[PDB]
Amino acid sequence: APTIIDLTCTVATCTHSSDFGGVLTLTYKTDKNGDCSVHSHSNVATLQE
Amino acid sequence: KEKGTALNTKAPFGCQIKTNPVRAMNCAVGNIPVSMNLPDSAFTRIVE
Repeated sequence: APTIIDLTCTVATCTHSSDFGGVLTLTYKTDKNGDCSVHSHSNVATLQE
Repeated sequence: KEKGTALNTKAPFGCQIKTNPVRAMNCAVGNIPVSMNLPDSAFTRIVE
């Protein structure tokens, strides 16, 4: 699996609606391209994928 | 002979008088309120 260091999160827009209504952007630094498993550790927000 | 003046050359706000039917065209004053109603096909989803 690729390594990810220096990870920062920014939020572009938010709207507490029933559908998926917020956009999150991750800035990072990696050595090679691949796949990661995103997750949220609290039930306040639910990811889409 | 002695009618004196007119309105075409005296109207305020620079708006042209015409005739048949009488009207004052392009006559700048005031504000126009607009009330709209839009369908959901006009917007775009956030995702794209």
